[PDB]
Amino acid sequence: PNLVLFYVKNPAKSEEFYKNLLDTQPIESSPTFAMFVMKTGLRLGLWAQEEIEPKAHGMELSFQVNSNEMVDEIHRQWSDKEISIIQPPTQMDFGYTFVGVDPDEHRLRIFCLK
Repeated sequence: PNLVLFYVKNPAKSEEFYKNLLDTQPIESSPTFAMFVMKTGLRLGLWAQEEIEPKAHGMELSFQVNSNEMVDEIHRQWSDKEISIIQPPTQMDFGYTFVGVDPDEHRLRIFCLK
């Protein structure tokens, strides 16, 4: 479920960098997003900076969950825990999502894919 998200200026060029670095093909690529999955299991996404909401000022630690209801449930838990939230549950083009931040402004995203 875990996914490291890097904001990138150009997903096409970033994807080539990582394909070369990792000597691995991305499992998915597009003009706006590419995803690499490590044999070890770590998942790395490269996401066009211009596509990010909330607007990007350079990465996120993200958690993929099973349904929109699970997204809402975690949102409730995080509110109860007093975790700063910078984007409430929202229908984006790729699915349903919200984002919090830690005490050092690292973004933490929960999402369920369409």
